Amino acid sequence: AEVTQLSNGIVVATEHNPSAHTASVGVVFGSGAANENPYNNGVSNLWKNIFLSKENSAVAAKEGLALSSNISRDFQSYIVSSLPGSTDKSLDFLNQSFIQQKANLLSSSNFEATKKSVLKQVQDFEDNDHPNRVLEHLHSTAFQNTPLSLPTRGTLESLENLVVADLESFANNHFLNSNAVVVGTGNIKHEDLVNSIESKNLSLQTGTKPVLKKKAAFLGSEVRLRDDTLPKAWISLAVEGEPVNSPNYFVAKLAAQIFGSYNAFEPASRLQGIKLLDNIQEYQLCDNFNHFSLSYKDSGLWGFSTATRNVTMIDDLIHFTLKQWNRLTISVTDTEVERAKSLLKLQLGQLYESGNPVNDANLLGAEVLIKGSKLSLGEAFKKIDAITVKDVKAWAGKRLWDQDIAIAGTGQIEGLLDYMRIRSDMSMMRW
Amino acid sequence: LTVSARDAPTKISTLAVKVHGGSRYATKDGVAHLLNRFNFQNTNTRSALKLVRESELLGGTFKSTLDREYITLKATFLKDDLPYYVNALADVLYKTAFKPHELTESVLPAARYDYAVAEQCPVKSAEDQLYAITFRKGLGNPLLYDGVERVSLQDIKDFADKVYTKENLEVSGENVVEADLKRFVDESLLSTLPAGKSLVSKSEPKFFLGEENRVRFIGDSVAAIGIPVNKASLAQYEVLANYLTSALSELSGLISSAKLDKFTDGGLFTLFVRDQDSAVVSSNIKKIVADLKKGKDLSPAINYTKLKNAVQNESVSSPIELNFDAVKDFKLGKFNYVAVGDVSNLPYLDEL
Amino acid sequence: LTVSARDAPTKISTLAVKVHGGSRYATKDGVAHLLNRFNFQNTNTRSALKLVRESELLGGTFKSTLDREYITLKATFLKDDLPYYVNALADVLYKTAFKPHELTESVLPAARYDYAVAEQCPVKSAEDQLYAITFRKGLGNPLLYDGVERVSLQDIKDFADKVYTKENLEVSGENVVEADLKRFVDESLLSTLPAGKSLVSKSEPKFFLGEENRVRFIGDSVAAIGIPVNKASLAQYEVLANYLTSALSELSGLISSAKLDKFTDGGLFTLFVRDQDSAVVSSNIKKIVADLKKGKDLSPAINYTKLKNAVQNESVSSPIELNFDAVKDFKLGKFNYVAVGDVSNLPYLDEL
Amino acid sequence: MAFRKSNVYLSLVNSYIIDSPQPSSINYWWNMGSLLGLCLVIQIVTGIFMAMHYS
Amino acid sequence: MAFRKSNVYLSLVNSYIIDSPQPSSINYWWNMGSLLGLCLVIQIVTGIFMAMHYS
Amino acid sequence: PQSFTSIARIGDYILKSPVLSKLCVPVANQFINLAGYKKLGLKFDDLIAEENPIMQTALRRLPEDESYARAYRIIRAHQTELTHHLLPRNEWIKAQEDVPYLLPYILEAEAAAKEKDELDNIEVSK
Amino acid sequence: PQSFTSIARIGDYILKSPVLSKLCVPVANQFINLAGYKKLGLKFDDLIAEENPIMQTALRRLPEDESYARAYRIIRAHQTELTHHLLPRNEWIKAQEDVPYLLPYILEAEAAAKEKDELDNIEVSK
Ligand SMILES: CCCCCCCCCCC(=O)OC[C@H](COP(=O)(O)OC[C@H](O)COP(=O)(O)OC[C@@H](COC(=O)CC)OC(=O)CCC)OC(=O)CCCCCCCC
Ligand SMILES: CCCCCCCCCCC(=O)OC[C@H](COP(=O)(O)OC[C@H](O)COP(=O)(O)OC[C@@H](COC(=O)CC)OC(=O)CCC)OC(=O)CCCCCCCC
Ligand code: HEM
Ligand code: HEM
Ligand SMILES: CCCCCCCCCCCCCCC(=O)OCCCOP(=O)(O)OC[C@@H](O)COP(=O)(O)OCCCOC(C)=O
Ligand SMILES: CCCCCCCCCCCCCCC(=O)O[C@H](COC(=O)CCCCCCCCCCCC)COP(=O)(O)O
Ligand SMILES: CCCCCCCCCCCCCCC(=O)O[C@H](COC(=O)CCCCCCCCCCCC)COP(=O)(O)O
Ligand SMILES: CCCCCCCCCCCCCCCCCC(=O)O[C@H](COC(=O)CCCCCC)COP(=O)(O)OCCN
Ligand SMILES: CCCCCCCCCCCCCCCCCC(=O)O[C@H](COC(=O)CCCCCC)COP(=O)(O)OCCN
Ligand SMILES: CCCCCCCCCCCO[C@@H]1O[C@H](CO)[C@@H](O[C@H]2O[C@H](CO)[C@@H](O)[C@H](O)[C@H]2O)[C@H](O)[C@H]1O
Repeated sequence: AEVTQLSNGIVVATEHNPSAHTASVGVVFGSGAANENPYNNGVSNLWKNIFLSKENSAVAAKEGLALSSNISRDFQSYIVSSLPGSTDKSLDFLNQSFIQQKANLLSSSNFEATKKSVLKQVQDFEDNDHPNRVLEHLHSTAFQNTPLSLPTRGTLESLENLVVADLESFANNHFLNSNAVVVGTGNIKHEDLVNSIESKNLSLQTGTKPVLKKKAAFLGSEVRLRDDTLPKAWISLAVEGEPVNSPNYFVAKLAAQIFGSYNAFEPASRLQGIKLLDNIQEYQLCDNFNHFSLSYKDSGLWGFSTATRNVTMIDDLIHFTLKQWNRLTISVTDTEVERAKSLLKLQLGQLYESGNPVNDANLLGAEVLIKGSKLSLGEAFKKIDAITVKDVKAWAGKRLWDQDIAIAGTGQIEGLLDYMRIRSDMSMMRW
Repeated sequence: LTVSARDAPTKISTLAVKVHGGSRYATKDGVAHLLNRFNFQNTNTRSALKLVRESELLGGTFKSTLDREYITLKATFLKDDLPYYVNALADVLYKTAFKPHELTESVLPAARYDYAVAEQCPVKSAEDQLYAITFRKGLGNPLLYDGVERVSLQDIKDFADKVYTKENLEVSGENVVEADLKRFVDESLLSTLPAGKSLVSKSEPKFFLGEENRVRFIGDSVAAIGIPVNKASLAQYEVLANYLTSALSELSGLISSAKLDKFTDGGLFTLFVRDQDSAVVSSNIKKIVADLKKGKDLSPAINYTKLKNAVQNESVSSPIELNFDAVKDFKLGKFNYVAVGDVSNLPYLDEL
Repeated sequence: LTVSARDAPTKISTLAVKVHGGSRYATKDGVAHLLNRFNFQNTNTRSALKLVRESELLGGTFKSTLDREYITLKATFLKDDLPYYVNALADVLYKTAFKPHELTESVLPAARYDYAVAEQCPVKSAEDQLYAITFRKGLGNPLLYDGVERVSLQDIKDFADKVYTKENLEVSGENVVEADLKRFVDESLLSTLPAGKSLVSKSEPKFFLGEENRVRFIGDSVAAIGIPVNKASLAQYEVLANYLTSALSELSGLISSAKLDKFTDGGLFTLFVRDQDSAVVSSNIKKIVADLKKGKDLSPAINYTKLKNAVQNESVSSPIELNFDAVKDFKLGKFNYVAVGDVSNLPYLDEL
Repeated sequence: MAFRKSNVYLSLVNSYIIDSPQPSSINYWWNMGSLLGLCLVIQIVTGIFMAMHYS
Repeated sequence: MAFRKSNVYLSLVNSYIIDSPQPSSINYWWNMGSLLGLCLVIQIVTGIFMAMHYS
Repeated sequence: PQSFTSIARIGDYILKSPVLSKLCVPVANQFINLAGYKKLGLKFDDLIAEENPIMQTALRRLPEDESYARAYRIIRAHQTELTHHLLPRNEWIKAQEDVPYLLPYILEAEAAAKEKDELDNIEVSK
Repeated sequence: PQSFTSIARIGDYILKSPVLSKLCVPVANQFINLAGYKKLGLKFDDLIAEENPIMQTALRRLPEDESYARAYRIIRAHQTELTHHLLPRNEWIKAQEDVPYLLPYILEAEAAAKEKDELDNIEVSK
């Protein structure tokens, strides 16, 4: 159990998994939505879709290859999956997609058709995916006029104004060697991959460095998208959280696990050791909720999202939740912290020990881009077990107690009270 | 009482107790679903509440899944806690309380939730329909409980007796040491369970062809075709499903979904065309059928399907298909058809 | 513009304006139902409220009825007030306001009610199904509006334009002096209506046989059979319907309902078996079909049918009268079948 | 629900002076009512205390 | 609805004194509360009228 | 209190009279501009007191698109009012946009209510 | 507010002891007969104050047929009380009929509630 990483101009990172019956090879760039501007916003999502374009997918399918691409805020990935014995065929495809060619996919017919498809996907997301649309607006308001505020899929306005030149322009500025990491996961040998890459010459294409921008900043604020025609109220609320590599990265995740997630329709979900559940189940304040600790390069967001049909009691839902958060600073119990440790280990285990090579490729690539390595699950578990009640209290005392919040909501949110009533609940009266 | 387990130096492990008690074996419409929902409720010695609270403390979660073939009780947890989870799953099969209040307060409401969700998805209704007209009683049984046929507490208990037997289940473990798993299973109440019969049928199921059923529904329209497939003919249908949903086929952009449901005694190929506009569904389905009837070469999709069939690593008792290296051509013969939605403006089987 | 009437020395008279705009002619699912519900709402010169208050003081009521073939506007009043009702009915066809608020506030809710009432009656569900699988698009159109196919205000107005024409309606009167009726009809706006074209098909409708549809439903189970009949075979199915429902048949206690729906271009014979117990429905339908395949002598039911057919008749537009004398035997050939309810435990067309 | 809403007495206080939905645009002229309540309290309290010494 | 239920003031009267659902079996001991209300009224009224002549 | 049927009757009479129209309309135009509701982004019909059956009937019948638009103007007007400012000149409602969008719904509701009252109190002359 | 779990624990201890049983049961029998609830057509379990979460859970779980019967006994008892009479002797609840039909539902709810409270306050000994 270990992760190897070598360099020679191109940084190669692999993670051999014997129990895997497939392999994934790809490139992860250290640039995402947070590297775009308001006007070209969605250009990365455009790249993802042309990579997954029918023409390109057909070539890959003929060789028994499957394509994957993920657009995030800090990173961007392009992965090719195949049987363990066809790892060579994956690299040949990857070489043709970035090095050998970089304008064949950008033909008028392919660009227009792809652009038309993403425009449809984004319009759909905006009209129908309320919980995710609300979470995207949380980022938009929390980090407004800052890089982290840009939605990963882009916006309809900027998307429809995008032309091939914008794609090429972005590719030239970000699809660079110094901003990339070739990853290999599943059944793969570090030596085989590093030698197959080193097999080809390609050395002249490099040297260039990506563009620099402004620093992400949190701003207490809110964006309300009331829609009385929707059957529920969907809201996300959060404070400034922890960036990746923060000394409190795990404490923040443990705190989120204390309140966790809930589904009113699942019998076992209603039996969880979460004190908040005693307050919200009596009058059934919501259908579901999920606490999170989103971490990025420059900042993060700690809070929760919830959906409810109880439109006349939203004030109680928010009040009880925030009152529980108050407890992290003054009265969180030893048992609550212990329960959270166990569940945090379980979530981390399921995230990192998945049987999916593409998931591992994304995780490996993203982590080696930020810290030049991937923290072992063993060392993560040890940090988690070391977290104390005092640690949680010190963290909440600086991050939660009487701190600004960002709020986003859509649907029947008339019952969601004004900003100050919510903001006041971030603390309690004391003597 | 089969026991298998693949090991790994991981920190997380999964345990699965697969019981041949899916909807195909349901004595009454929906009983398999209700039993699935009863799993993890109170046992004679431990309440559902204590199970959840205890499992959270040591770091583990439980779930019971229902499909046409099985009722799978799964546990995901920290590796070293294996014995606890083996006994927990065993206690469910051997001694669930089955209290009347649990049926009314938790089971029925949860099953209503599942139905309500599925009820709004026309493709799931179309799939249920496809199974019903192609197989009828048995494999064609409804997956979920919709209450058309009343199911009592006793019916649920009777089905548990009929399905929870040593000969009707397989224990599987991932990232688990087989030696220990076998030892723990032998010490658990699993071995104390009665050794009934394996409900698995060896012979091929009776099927029907050229069948059609139409269902009015408010929402998206769906036209679907179902084809019963032989045990030996299932490899060519697997490649067909992947081919039809890949960039290798010109009609992939016309189909919402296509797949092959595989069982030990055969399978069912299903293809769905879904859209809010009935005219679009009509044109798409007509084009798909006409194209498939003309036939096509599935050879180019061989290496691709091999990769896709392999991405199912989580499955332990997976049906091996070395038959891939023999598939080439496909020509659409007889099939079954179901229209759901704006039925008055959807094609009839006669027109295809 | 056919105008006929039968007089009598009574206090009460009835007036009907039969329009060939029933569900069989519905352009979109439920539009005939919606138009039927729109009748007697506001006209351009008189509100629905004034019409009601005015006719109450006079001593009369209005009603609009819908069936597979007609949309019938009927008035029942005190004899001497005939001209008022002639003009009232004429105003409806010529100048109903069709205000958007009337659709939302009165028409849609009223149609929603009609649907909910029928929705809980499985034989009516089975009957719609029988008409659907036998004739499809034409006479197979759903009787009521259920919302699967969106129907706008404009669609309703379009249907009115299509069906409210002089060549497409017949005016009837009972206990009314014909001479005066014709005069009032000519003076009314009924004569100013566009002389369109009769929608009545003179040829025989396309039909299907050996078709079946199964519908899951909570409540009583129902097994029904539908048989398309020619204009010539009409009389034999009339006596059959009455025979199977009379004390002359030893299977009348096994059937819930049996009838022959007569149209100018043919008809549909329907037989329904209904019960809360699906086992009873199964037994009965299987026996009914077995005995009908064995052949039956309908001769003894001839005089009974002449009596029953005579009582059923009242409208001045009844089908083929003298045709009964030649009926003799009957043997069930091909037919259509529908199962509604506990479908998983109901017979299939196969075993019939 | 919150105690201010469930309690029989506090629910009145809550409906009248805590959660009462007010039009966002009411101006300072809408402050006179609270002033009248204050006046009544001032009068009754000073009056009672003076009554103790009045003949 | 009836005015006694619709009107803002009458509704309270109706709620407490007219439509108030009473257990069918309460005996005469449950009449003391109304008597206490009567007593308070008697005291306040006689008191005020006497206050007019008191120093 | 004064019905819109009555306001229209008097108003139409002034409008259809070349003499009165030339004498009254200019005064009315200045009255409206001095009113200042358009400076808050409002149309006159947005100003009608709605707490009565006629107006509730009218507002319920108002098509969705216009209803959403009215909601926005009212909300924006409240926000502008509470800040003690007027909207920027370019956001003011133009005279061409100050249309009686609700009036026809109001007149229809009033006519129906008037007829119901008449029918409820009709006398029979035997 | 003494729990039924506590009551049963003490009572069972008395019933299981031949000495205490022969000494207490007779006095208890006399106490019950003097209580007179059976003369109003009531069973002891009908007398339990129900305005608490445990009792509401118990009553909700009580099977329908028994719930309807309990309802009748309560109504009939109120009617008899207001008329200041006792029921006819033949309608009195017989000793054999004075069964603890609700007790098992009550004990079950109390046990579950007790466990939840213990689990909500569990301490972890590392
Ligand atoms: C007199 C003996 C009885 C004593 C009782 C006194 C109680 C006060 C009565 C006065 C009153 O009700 O006036 C209301 C009138 C309406 O105002 P508006 O809602 O449109 O305000 C918008 C404001 O800028 C928001 O502004 P903001 O809230 O930010 O601060 C407002 C202002 C409020 O001052 C007051 O307390 C009221 C005068 O504070 C200041 O900036 C003052 C700096 C020293 O306020 C005004 O704007 C004044 C207009 C002339 C009224 C003259 C009074 C006739 C006698
Ligand atoms: C000085 C300050 C007090 C002055 C005002 C006090 C007035 C009321 C106080 C007495 C009281 O509340 O006693 C209630 C007690 C309960 O009775 P229950 O509900 O079980 O009745 C069934 C009844 O036959 C229904 O009978 P029914 O309604 O048909 O008529 C009842 C009777 C009522 O009389 C009264 O005024 C009430 C006491 O009318 C008559 O027929 C009497 C003919 C002269 O009635 C009794 O049986 C009295 C028990 C004596 C204890 C008194 C102790 C006081 C120190
Ligand atoms: C609605 C509230 C009240 C109003 C409007 C009111 C008004 C007045 C006025 C105008 C005077 C004459 C003040 C002067 O010129 O010296 C006065 C005097 C007095 N009031 Fe009140 N009053 C109120 C309530 C009360 C109450 C509740 C008491 C209780 C006994 C009270 C006790 C007195 C006394 C003792 C005086 C005489 C001393 C003095 O002149 O200030 N008042 N009140
Ligand atoms: C709950 C209400 C009241 C109670 C319990 C109460 C009680 C009493 C008592 C026990 C006395 C002495 C009676 C005696 O032995 O002579 C008294 C006297 C008096 N009370 Fe009250 N009282 C009440 C309300 C009032 C009110 C509201 C006033 C209004 C000012 C008032 C004015 C007087 C006066 C003037 C006297 C002196 C004359 C007398 O002795 O009767 N009382 N009260
Ligand atoms: C800015 C100022 C701040 C300074 C603070 C000092 C000012 C004090 C604030 C508290 C003011 C409350 C005054 C209103 C009041 O007591 O009347 C309540 C009438 C109840 O009527 P409702 O609002 O329709 O409520 C609901 C009730 O009608 C339902 O009936 P039920 O369940 O029987 O409950 C009934 C109340 C009964 O009491 C009365 C007398 O009404
Ligand atoms: C009879 C009625 C007449 C008066 C009408 C006017 C109403 C004014 C009442 C003021 C109550 C303010 C409470 C604030 C609160 O609870 O928020 C508390 C905070 O309170 C404070 O910080 C103290 C502010 C000082 C209050 C000044 C007292 C006013 C002097 C009395 C004048 C009236 C005689 C919750 O605060 P948080 O939202 O940040 O968590
Ligand atoms: C604050 C004081 C507390 C006292 C509580 C006592 C409550 C009794 C109040 C009596 C109101 C009766 C109203 C009946 C009614 O409206 O029904 C009216 C009929 O009223 C009558 O016939 C008159 C009855 C005369 C009762 C005398 C009143 C006694 C005054 C002394 C009470 C001092 C407190 C409707 O009757 P109907 O239902 O047959 O159509
Ligand atoms: C002219 C005035 C007429 C009065 C109009 C009524 C206006 C109400 C305004 C009063 C504000 C004061 C409320 C404080 C009390 C709230 C706490 C409470 O009710 O706790 C109570 C207990 O209260 C007591 O024991 C004494 C209350 C005496 C209050 C005397 C001022 C708890 O009540 P709980 O809601 O928890 O329900 C109990 C479970 N069955
Ligand atoms: C602690 C203080 C006392 C607590 C207050 C609550 C108890 C109130 C009991 C008083 C009984 C008296 C009620 C009579 C008033 C009912 C009629 C009414 O409200 O008509 C009112 C008009 O009232 C007035 O103009 C003056 C009322 C002054 C009353 C002075 C005592 C009509 O109101 P309306 O309900 O018809 O509103 C129309 C809804 N479409
Ligand atoms: C009405 C007659 C006159 C009475 C006297 C006036 C009353 C004054 C009360 C003053 C302060 O009461 C005090 O208020 C502050 C908020 O301002 C509370 O603070 C609370 O919220 C603030 C945020 O706004 C947090 O920073 C703080 O950590 C938290 O404890 C504090 O815990 C409470 O103790």
